Amino acid sequence: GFLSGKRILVTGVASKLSIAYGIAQAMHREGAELAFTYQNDKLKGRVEEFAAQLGSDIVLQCDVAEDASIDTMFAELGKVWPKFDGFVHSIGFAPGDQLDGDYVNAVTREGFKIAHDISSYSFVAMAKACRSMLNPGSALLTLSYLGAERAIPNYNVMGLAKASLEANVRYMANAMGPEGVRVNAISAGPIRTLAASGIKDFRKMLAHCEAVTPIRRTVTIEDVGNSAAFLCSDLSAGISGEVVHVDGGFSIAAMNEL
Amino acid sequence: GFLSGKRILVTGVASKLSIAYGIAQAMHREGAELAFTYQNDKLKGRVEEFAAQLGSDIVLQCDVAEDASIDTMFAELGKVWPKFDGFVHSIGFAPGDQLDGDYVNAVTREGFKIAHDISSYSFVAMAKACRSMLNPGSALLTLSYLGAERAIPNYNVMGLAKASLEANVRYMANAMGPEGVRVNAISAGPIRTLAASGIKDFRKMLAHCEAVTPIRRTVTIEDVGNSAAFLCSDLSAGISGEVVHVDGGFSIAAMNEL
Amino acid sequence: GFLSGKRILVTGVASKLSIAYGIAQAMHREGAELAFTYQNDKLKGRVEEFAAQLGSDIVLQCDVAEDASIDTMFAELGKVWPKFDGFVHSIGFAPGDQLDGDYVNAVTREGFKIAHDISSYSFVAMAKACRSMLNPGSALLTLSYLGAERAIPNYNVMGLAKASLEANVRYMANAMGPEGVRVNAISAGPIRTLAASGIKDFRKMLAHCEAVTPIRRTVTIEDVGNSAAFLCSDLSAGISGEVVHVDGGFSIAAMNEL
Amino acid sequence: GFLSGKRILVTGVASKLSIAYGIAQAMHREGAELAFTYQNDKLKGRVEEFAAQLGSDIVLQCDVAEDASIDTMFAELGKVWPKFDGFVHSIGFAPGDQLDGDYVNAVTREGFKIAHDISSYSFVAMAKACRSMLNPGSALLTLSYLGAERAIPNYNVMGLAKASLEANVRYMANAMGPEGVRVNAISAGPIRTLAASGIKDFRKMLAHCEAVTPIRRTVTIEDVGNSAAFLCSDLSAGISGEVVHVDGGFSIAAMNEL
Ligand SMILES: NC(=O)c1ccc[n+]([C@@H]2O[C@H](COP(=O)([O-])OP(=O)(O)OC[C@H]3O[C@@H](n4cnc5c(N)ncnc54)[C@H](O)[C@@H]3O)[C@@H](O)[C@H]2O)c1
Ligand SMILES: NC(=O)c1ccc[n+]([C@@H]2O[C@H](COP(=O)([O-])OP(=O)(O)OC[C@H]3O[C@@H](n4cnc5c(N)ncnc54)[C@H](O)[C@@H]3O)[C@@H](O)[C@H]2O)c1
Ligand SMILES: NC(=O)c1ccc[n+]([C@@H]2O[C@H](COP(=O)([O-])OP(=O)(O)OC[C@H]3O[C@@H](n4cnc5c(N)ncnc54)[C@H](O)[C@@H]3O)[C@@H](O)[C@H]2O)c1
Ligand SMILES: NC(=O)c1ccc[n+]([C@@H]2O[C@H](COP(=O)([O-])OP(=O)(O)OC[C@H]3O[C@@H](n4cnc5c(N)ncnc54)[C@H](O)[C@@H]3O)[C@@H](O)[C@H]2O)c1
Ligand SMILES: Oc1cc(Cl)ccc1Oc1ccc(Cl)cc1Cl
Ligand SMILES: Oc1cc(Cl)ccc1Oc1ccc(Cl)cc1Cl
Ligand SMILES: Oc1cc(Cl)ccc1Oc1ccc(Cl)cc1Cl
Ligand SMILES: Oc1cc(Cl)ccc1Oc1ccc(Cl)cc1Cl
Ligand SMILES: OC[C@H]1O[C@@H](O)[C@H](O)[C@@H](O)[C@@H]1O
Ligand SMILES: OC[C@H]1O[C@@H](O)[C@H](O)[C@@H](O)[C@@H]1O
Ligand SMILES: OC[C@H]1O[C@H](O)[C@@H](O)[C@@H](O)[C@@H]1O
Ligand SMILES: OC[C@H]1O[C@H](O)[C@@H](O)[C@@H](O)[C@@H]1O
Repeated sequence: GFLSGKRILVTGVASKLSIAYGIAQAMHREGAELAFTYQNDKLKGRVEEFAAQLGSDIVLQCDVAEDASIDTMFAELGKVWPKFDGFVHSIGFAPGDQLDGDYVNAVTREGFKIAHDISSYSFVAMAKACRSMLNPGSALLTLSYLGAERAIPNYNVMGLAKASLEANVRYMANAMGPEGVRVNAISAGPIRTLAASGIKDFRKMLAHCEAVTPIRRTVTIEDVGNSAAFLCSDLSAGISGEVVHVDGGFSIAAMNEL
Repeated sequence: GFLSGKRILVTGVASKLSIAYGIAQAMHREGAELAFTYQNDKLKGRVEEFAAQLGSDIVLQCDVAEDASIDTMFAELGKVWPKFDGFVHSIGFAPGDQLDGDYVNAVTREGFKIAHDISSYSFVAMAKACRSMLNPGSALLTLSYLGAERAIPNYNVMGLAKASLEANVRYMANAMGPEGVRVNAISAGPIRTLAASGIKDFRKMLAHCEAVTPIRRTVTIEDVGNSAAFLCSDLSAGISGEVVHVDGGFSIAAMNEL
Repeated sequence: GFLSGKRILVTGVASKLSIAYGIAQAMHREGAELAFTYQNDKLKGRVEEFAAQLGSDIVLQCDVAEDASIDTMFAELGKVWPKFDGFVHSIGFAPGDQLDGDYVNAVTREGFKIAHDISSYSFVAMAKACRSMLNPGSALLTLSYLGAERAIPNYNVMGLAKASLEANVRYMANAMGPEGVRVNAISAGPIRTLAASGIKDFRKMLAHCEAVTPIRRTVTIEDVGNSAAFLCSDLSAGISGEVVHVDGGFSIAAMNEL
Repeated sequence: GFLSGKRILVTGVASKLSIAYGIAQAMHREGAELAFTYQNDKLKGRVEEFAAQLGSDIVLQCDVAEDASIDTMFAELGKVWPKFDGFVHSIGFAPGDQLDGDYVNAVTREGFKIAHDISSYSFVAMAKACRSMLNPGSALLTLSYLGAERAIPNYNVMGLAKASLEANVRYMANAMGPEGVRVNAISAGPIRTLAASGIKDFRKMLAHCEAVTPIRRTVTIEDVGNSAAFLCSDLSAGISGEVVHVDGGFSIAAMNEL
């Protein structure tokens, strides 16, 4: 496959519906060697089993709210992969009260702080902690959404955190390019995942998107996985600092409705 | 003038070089009644005297890091202006260590937190506190920079913070529009101010911009003031959620240096 | 008013609903001296009567499909205005067969040629013909639509031509800036005009926009007129090469229909 | 390879430096069956040789200035490929006088007409003539440049033609999606080709981009070829109507090395 010879670290696998699970299956199909992280001890056994099905035994705990957890994880990874070729950042969060109802009434100083810290700062916190372990030709990838570029009802402060994340992709690509590292994002269309159930009226989003999207269907974790595999491979060597829309054309149309 | 009958609150005046100083003078010239805030006691003297030159005696303390400070300021303002027509948010900050050299090496979890809290959350924190005091026809305005959109050397985490602020403008305009309030920003070109001196090699950015901007000069606080007066008047009733470039055309050209 | 001392030429007045009529009214209210053009003799009478109400007796025929007609019109304008301060370009056309049904089936080579010649090339053709009659501080303005940025049903080849016009605004601002000229556009929301009746199902666009636009109403020729007067005045001296959205925020939101 | 089982038509091979040459070599490596077009009889011999080296003997004349030439080509293709899976459009032209010096002085009505007809209309002319020959899952691709988005010295009216082409990509994707066809573009960074050598001072554009691009090199036809192969394969099933930047990050940075 087109990822033979690469070693990639994958975050955010919580279940078989996760975008990260889809990305991991596609990368394994194309020949990558993989390593996995897990947020807390309730996820340990599920992730160890997923990793074994994909030929890996490298499974390490990591909570991105804590600098010490990130550092400890990369020091343990270093025992088996002293050098490696990049990582997939598939992590997002905001307190549940932030994501329902009018935006100005729901947002709070603490909710804004947590959303930006876990969904945007954590991407660069990981790069800082593994910078000297990355080979030339490495690639980093994160996942964003259209709520960074447009106001969407109920998405609320997560749209501000994703806008900071997309800027993070550009500043990171500009800083690390000279040493041979690329950094990009995929802006995915709506997909039913565990976290998806926390967005007020996510079921109407899905139905609507299917009706007015140019390809006339919502995208899958297999479509997102194949694009993620391409963006972390040497086939995408000419692409850096980019946000790639993997939403079936939804954002480039208007008023398809009638 | 075109602001006759309007009452507008202006934050951020720190010297006569300040962008907020040029916005206040243009708003006074067009007939508005004004009110001013000051960050701390070191700036109190100067702001009281500037307010007086523009015929105002409403000058109140406000540090937007604190929810209590914002609430107290608006309760005092409510004694003389029970209802009013909007405000100008001209406030930004990040720790000095964040703005020099490689972005991945300089950024820290706490530097990111402060930059986003003061430069982006504070705009929506003021709106929450005064929402029921705004008349039909009101307008809110904030100030952004091209670093939100492109990676610029040394601007570093302030670029991410400005990206979060421009998304804030979109989400606020969508939430407040139905009750009759508009929300926009000006993306200003580089101007020599007190805060500008904190950006490593600011003087070089300024020199480069003068030579390649289409109008062949950098913009002034008078240019920004006149556009701010327009965006807070009824003349701009058809504009909301927009980021307007007031940089002489710098962002729309490439390779004029050749 | 803020246009006192300026001489501006206005094209495109067809009737009292025209966007150009709202622009002329707003500039007359702000003190400008005006001059007008008319496409054919069937409009001659009306335009002479519209000009007379606004204090003008400068009414000249001009068909922008022909280089000779533009040159003759500016040579006649030169007898009373050898020097002037800019013009408003409010002209668009595509053959009727282009604007109904599937885009790929409807577009033709000649259909495409005419739409781009009249809606985009004519703006720069008028600039070439009066470049040495413009005073320092002059401003040019044109009108665009969201169809340049997004695929909209039935707008079809006009969307490609507006995309070409918006690039034209950037290339003209970059070339003419150094001698003292600014060039910009307004991207207006849908408004009921004579030309508007040529778009298949225009009445549905109108009602849809009214319900999901942040300000909850469609924009008027007075809203567009006031923004146009600002953009051709010295108040907007810091703005060039820009496309300003005057659509009540419609373009920055998504999925507002609940 | 990932294009096994697909049949793709390739336009635009002029020499071994051509972007379409790199695209052909990469699609052949990934298992596609190919067919080629040549503009006129001065190119026939060399394109026949290049095709033979990639195992193809399907080589047909096509000048996209003429509807009859495009129709005859698709009728001849139909004798060996009744159905096929998409095409690559790598074609552009404007008269040489258009690309030298100040844009407003150089552009003419005829120059503008030819630029838009050959660089933008031709993409949709080809789609109209082969629409009933495309299998479900087909993909169409064109090549654009940052001149569409920003004003660049000397590129002049080509920048307006590329803005029209990018809008053409959106309108094509929206019309053809429901029947199973995707349409995208690659916005490539500068590459030394025969056509590139017609732009005044191309040597300087190339050197400047090399120094300030985040990856600190200019892109190759192999980089572009690999991204083109992915975009015409089922690996990119979730992407349509998109303009993918393959310029090493050049467009997302500003003021590097200053
Ligand atoms: N599902 C969609 O429609 C969609 C669309 C666009 C983007 N996204 C984004 O894609 C990413 C993946 O989300 P998903 O939809 O796969 O949901 P998911 O619930 O399957 O995955 C979210 C993951 O975030 C991880 N996470 C949260 N906080 C963490 C912390 N402090 N430390 C370490 N890990 C933490 C969780 O463990 C979980 O595995 C997110 O960034 C999300 O915003 C989702
Ligand atoms: N100067 C430029 O070139 C430029 C260009 C684009 C945008 N901007 C932006 O314009 C705005 C104004 O900056 P300026 O250039 O006029 O500089 P300035 O130093 O004159 O003003 C900065 C203002 O921020 C205020 N401030 C900081 N922290 C605060 C806090 N916790 N509470 C209350 N007030 C606080 C200071 O008191 C000061 O009045 C900022 O948002 C800045 O990012 C400046
Ligand atoms: N009405 C809308 O919703 C809307 C929204 C956005 C942009 N626009 C644009 O605004 C401009 C003004 O249109 P309007 O809506 O006021 O319509 P209108 O029908 O009132 O005006 C169109 C004008 O085009 C002029 N025109 C056409 N061909 C010409 C030629 N060859 N030479 C000289 N003049 C010619 C006509 O004479 C007429 O005055 C157009 O560019 C249109 O695309 C309209
Ligand atoms: N080289 C670059 O830096 C660059 C960067 C971005 C985009 N592009 C674009 O890539 C495409 C390919 O150009 P290239 O750089 O590989 O140059 P090239 O000179 O190798 O190829 C140009 C091709 O255009 C074809 N062509 C011109 N007029 C035609 C007509 N009437 N009918 C049929 N074919 C015609 C020629 O035959 C030639 O094969 C163009 O669309 C160009 O604008 C090139
Ligand atoms: O970003 C998302 C976008 C969509 Cl459409 C659906 C789910 C998303 O992902 C999240 C949303 C909210 C929270 Cl609390 C956590 C995550 Cl991971
Ligand atoms: O955003 C700015 C952009 C420019 Cl070009 C110049 C000054 C700016 O303003 C700031 C920059 C840094 C800090 Cl710490 C605080 C502020 Cl107010
Ligand atoms: O561009 C427009 C956009 C809208 Cl929403 C409504 C009217 C428009 O203006 C035109 C539309 C079609 C033709 Cl043939 C001529 C013109 Cl002036
Ligand atoms: O579009 C291009 C962009 C670049 Cl940077 C280099 C080459 C390009 O290709 C062309 C340039 C001018 C003309 Cl007349 C025709 C073509 Cl094909
Ligand atoms: O500990 C409670 C919460 O804190 C956050 O830092 C984690 O990102 C989140 O996933 C968890 O629900
Ligand atoms: O003369 C017929 C047509 O020609 C076009 O050039 C004009 O723009 C249009 O208004 C008229 O209908
Ligand atoms: O104490 C340091 C700082 O904290 C504040 O929140 C900032 O806005 C800055 O102006 C102040 O100096
Ligand atoms: O013959 C002059 C020109 O006409 C064509 O339409 C072009 O595309 C170009 O390559 C040819 O040189």
